[PDB]
Amino acid sequence: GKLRIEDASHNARKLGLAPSSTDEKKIRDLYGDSLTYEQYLEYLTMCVHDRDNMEELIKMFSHFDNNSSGFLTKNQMKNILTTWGDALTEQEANDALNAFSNYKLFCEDIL
Amino acid sequence: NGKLRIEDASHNARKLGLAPSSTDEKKIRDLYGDSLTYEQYLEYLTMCVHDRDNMEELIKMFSHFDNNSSGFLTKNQMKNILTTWGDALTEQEANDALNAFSSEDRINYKLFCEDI
Amino acid sequence: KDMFNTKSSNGKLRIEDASHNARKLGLAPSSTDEKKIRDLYGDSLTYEQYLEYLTMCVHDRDNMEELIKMFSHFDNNSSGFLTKNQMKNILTTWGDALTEQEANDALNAFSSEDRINYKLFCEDIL
Amino acid sequence: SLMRVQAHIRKRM
Repeated sequence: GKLRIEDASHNARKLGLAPSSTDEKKIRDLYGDSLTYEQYLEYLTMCVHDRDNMEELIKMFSHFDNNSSGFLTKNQMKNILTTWGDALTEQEANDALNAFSNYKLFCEDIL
Repeated sequence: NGKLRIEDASHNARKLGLAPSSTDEKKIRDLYGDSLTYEQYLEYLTMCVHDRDNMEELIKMFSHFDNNSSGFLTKNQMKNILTTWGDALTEQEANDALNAFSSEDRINYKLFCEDI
Repeated sequence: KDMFNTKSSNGKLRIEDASHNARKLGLAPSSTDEKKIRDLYGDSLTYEQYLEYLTMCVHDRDNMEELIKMFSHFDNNSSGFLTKNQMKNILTTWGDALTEQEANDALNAFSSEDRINYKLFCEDIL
Repeated sequence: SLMRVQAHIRKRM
């Protein structure tokens, strides 16, 4: 390794490419406390996916937001994530939604 | 003498390794008329790159909803995809483009993406 | 991990898709480095060859940053632009100095009568 | 550097 993971995370942050909490855990588990150049590029690629998946989940809820410009219920968001657009599994939908009780504040959180 | 720039701009871009689609050529003519300054030519190249990038975002989505990896989606399915993800198109623009590729209801999205 | 990615893809990687990846990483591969990667490995890249292409793109971003930073030292007009006059002064005073005419020809071929965007100028030059 | 900029300008004939 050559750069510290928290320095790697700060770098991604100011590139507008904020790493998710789970991505921070996994990268350390895989490569230790520091990253080589190649491992850092892999890490950045994961952050790219975090950003993209965030933008495209929010837009997916925007397609289903006829209810003015507020939010949706836990049940119908689970259907959007699982049966309509299978973004994530049923157990992954269940547990993640249990962290509450709007969508673009939910998507920014599961980062 | 001066029989318009855009055609030459498209030729230069092809020489650089780029490939402007028919859509790309329509868009730039809408913006800057029949000819281009060098700065407007640079924006043209940037616009091509962005449009190809946008296309790669959508070929990713089209693939996601293609469950049994058929290579095929219906128009209504793609209309839904085009109007929500990437540089979202309007419903009017979406099935307008779909009805120009068209004929069949099921569309080969691979061939559709590389033609827009 | 990408929630929306398929299953397919391999037996190399299209360099257009490699340029796409670099651009998402906050880079900007030009036609020159896109040409020399073709004139070395071809139309498709292995993972190792993709890494070398990314490295190449890191160098060119650092080069462009240095140039943009350079021209900004003469940006008295708050921010953004420089006049043809300031521009020819830089190009005729230092380095392998262009002549007065060479400086005119190049700036006249670029754009506006008296105002030049130096950020786009560097993008084009590289 | 500026040396690079000048060499590229010249390459455009």
